Amino acid sequence: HGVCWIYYPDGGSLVGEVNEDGEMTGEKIAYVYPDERTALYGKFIDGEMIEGKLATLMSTEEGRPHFELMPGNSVYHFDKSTSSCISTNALLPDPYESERVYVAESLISSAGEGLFSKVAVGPNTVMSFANGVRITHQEVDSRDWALNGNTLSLDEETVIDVPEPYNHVSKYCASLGHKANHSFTPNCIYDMFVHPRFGPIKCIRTLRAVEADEELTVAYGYDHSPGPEAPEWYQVELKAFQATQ
Amino acid sequence: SKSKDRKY
Ligand SMILES: Nc1ncnc2c1ncn2[C@@H]1O[C@H](CSCC[C@H](N)C(=O)O)[C@@H](O)[C@H]1O
Ligand SMILES: [Co+2]
Ligand SMILES: [Co+2]
Ligand SMILES: [Co+2]
Repeated sequence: HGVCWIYYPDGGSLVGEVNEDGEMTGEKIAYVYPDERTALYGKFIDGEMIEGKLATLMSTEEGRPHFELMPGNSVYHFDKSTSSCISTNALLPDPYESERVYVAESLISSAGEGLFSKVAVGPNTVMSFANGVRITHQEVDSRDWALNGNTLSLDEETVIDVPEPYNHVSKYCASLGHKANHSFTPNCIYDMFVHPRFGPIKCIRTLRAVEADEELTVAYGYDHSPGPEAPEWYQVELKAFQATQ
Repeated sequence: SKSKDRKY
């Protein structure tokens, strides 16, 4: 008759009445995003989202969440990428991310598109998700920088990539974290994230308060002394950065 | 490595 909440270190959670084995299995289980307000509510099996409908957590009473479903028939399911498939719904945006960021021309000279905040937020705020296909460090390291513009290390075994043509928002917009540009004085960091649709990925989290329409940047963190193993635009920027220092 | 954010 009790309700359990299981928080990941990133601040998202699963919440529901667990079954006899103590598992998050039922028709009224929910994933709640780190705002503690946006939720995906519905059928889960042992914590895996089978059919989560978009909802708002309106209140909690005696620990029990009370949700209101959002209009539309916005449904989501566990859909972890493979080495060759990025998403079964590449054009279906994440509903939490879509309230917080948008893509526009970067303010950084010659840097293409960038990722911007839609609203003012405080420090430590998860803004965007970095999802992609899952490939090995051997594949990435053994190949040309021209092909490695979007590669993000996930852990010691996996690199997340957004290969052509999925680097265009008209072909892939389920997540947008690959759109953040590099800065040596960034306002955001990459952090681990466990996502109910994307699985184990990284997110973009603010280090400080950010205003609406501010460009979000992260330090790409290439090895500076393996000179730097990095693209030339970064090597140039590193020298300039080191100079002002 | 030719990827972002590796733990060295
Ligand atoms: N500080 C910086 N200076 C110049 N180019 C940058 C940069 N940070 C990122 N980039 C560019 O962005 C690429 C990484 S993906 C970042 C989003 C990209 N600007 C896009 O339009 O899809 C890099 O290959 C480089 O082209
Ligand atoms: Co569908
Ligand atoms: Co486009
Ligand atoms: Co270059």
